Amino acid sequence: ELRVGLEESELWLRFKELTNEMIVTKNGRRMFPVLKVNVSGLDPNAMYSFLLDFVAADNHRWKYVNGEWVPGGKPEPQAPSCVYIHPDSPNFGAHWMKAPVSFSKVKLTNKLNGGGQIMLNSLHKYEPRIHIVRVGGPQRMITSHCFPETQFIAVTAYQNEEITALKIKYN
Ligand SMILES: CCC(=O)Nc1nc(C)cs1
Repeated sequence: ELRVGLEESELWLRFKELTNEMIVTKNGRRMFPVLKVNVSGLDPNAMYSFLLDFVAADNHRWKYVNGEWVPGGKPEPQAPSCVYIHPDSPNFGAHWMKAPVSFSKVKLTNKLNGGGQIMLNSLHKYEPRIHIVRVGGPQRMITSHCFPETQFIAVTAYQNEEITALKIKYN
């Protein structure tokens, strides 16, 4: 059985208990914390690609109102985000299982852009999600996994200074 675990959940949970925020920019900003995933149970000899996308956790616009994030009352449907390919892809199971799979090079943007960068909507809440795609073999297979601990709101600047302080403390 394929097992997927979040590395450094301790730390992600401190961010989550404050409501996490991630900066987006026109050129694209790397994430802190970085999503790092522990994977066991792959076929060491099989070929896999690791994909990352961001699910819109709800259909609302969020605003920081007197020190608290509060959703709007005008939901719209959220078009799915684009998919980031881990740059190690494609690779052997052995490769993926020998150390945490670290998405350190994904950049989050607010503007339709060349590529690589993943466009999010500012002030929407997102739940990171990976797809593990068995490639090249006879049977294509996909295993997906969400990381609730890693939820955040996309922001053009930090609103909650407690988030600002944690980001600096741990970076
Ligand atoms: C799952 C398919 C896959 O790995 N796609 C890739 N495309 C590029 C360009 C690198 S890996």
